[PDB]
Amino acid sequence: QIQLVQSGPEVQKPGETVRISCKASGYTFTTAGMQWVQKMPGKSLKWIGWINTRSGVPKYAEDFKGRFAFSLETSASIAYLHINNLKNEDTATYFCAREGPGFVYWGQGTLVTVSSGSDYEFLKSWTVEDLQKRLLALDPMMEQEIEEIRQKCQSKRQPILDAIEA
Amino acid sequence: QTVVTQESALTTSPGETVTLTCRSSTGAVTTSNYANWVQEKPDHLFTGLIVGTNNRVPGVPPRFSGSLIEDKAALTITGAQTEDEAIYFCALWYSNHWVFGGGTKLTVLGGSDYEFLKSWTVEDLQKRLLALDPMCEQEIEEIRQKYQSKRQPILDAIEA
Amino acid sequence: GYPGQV
Repeated sequence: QIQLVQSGPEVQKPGETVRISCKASGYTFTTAGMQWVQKMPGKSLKWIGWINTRSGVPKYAEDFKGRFAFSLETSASIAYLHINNLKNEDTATYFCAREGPGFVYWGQGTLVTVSSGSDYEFLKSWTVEDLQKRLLALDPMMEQEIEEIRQKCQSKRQPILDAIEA
Repeated sequence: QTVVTQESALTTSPGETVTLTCRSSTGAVTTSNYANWVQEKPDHLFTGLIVGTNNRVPGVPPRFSGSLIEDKAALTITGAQTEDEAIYFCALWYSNHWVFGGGTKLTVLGGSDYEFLKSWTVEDLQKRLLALDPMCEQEIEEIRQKYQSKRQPILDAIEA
Repeated sequence: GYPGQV
């Protein structure tokens, strides 16, 4: 059983750096290349490049070369994607996928969210009381979204139980 | 400039054959484009189906097959199942880079009542049941990170 | 052929 397991969702500010991990198992790591793929929300997939896991040499797509870089920790069967100087448009789900030719086995995806730099530049002038009100008003919205996921989950679970028990 | 084009959406019925196609802006798709087909299901769960035009990835059901038909790459699902409802992407190799198509949303009619599950084996139902909780936890953790991102500039303003 | 590592 071949599995690629990526690090969990990550949040960073514009201008910061993120590292996405991809741990491979079930095959000899250095015998197949590792691709990296970007999927910005609601948009299609873009190939970032590959890394040859035997030679350690990367090959980049022209639009990603520069701020996107690949490295390895071969002894651990890990491939890394490094994104530096993060920009708003980098918010996306990133995937590793093993060769090949192309994209045979896929990691689960890592959602990288780049926070709003512009918001700090108007909020910096607010009082702590108005900032705290803003901060706390996000919590009911988050709690409502989570409660909705839990309900949809229950609605997917029940027909499976019904089928097991039929 | 190089564009890979797929049908945006199509619908079949369970048990029928359906074909999805993948067109290149450079002309005919050939074996030199090493056409791939991959499937996306919630929550951003990608499976590889076909690589190198017609090579089915181990463990994919044999009802999935890849070919070239006229000047396009094609994925044929011979006997589509209700759980094949998903988004299918093709990718083509153009000398020095991969380009993905925009994806085809395949609808398979009839599963809203979940009656199809009553025909499955116990082992396959148990596997589907056990996969649900981790998928739901992943979705919740992504909500939590969406809100950590929204909180970040506020916290920075508090901490300035 | 395909130049990736397969």
